[PDB]
Amino acid sequence: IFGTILGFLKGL
Repeated sequence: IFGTILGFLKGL
């Protein structure tokens, strides 16, 4: 993933 922090917002 390109940015776990950002992805977390949406989920996975």
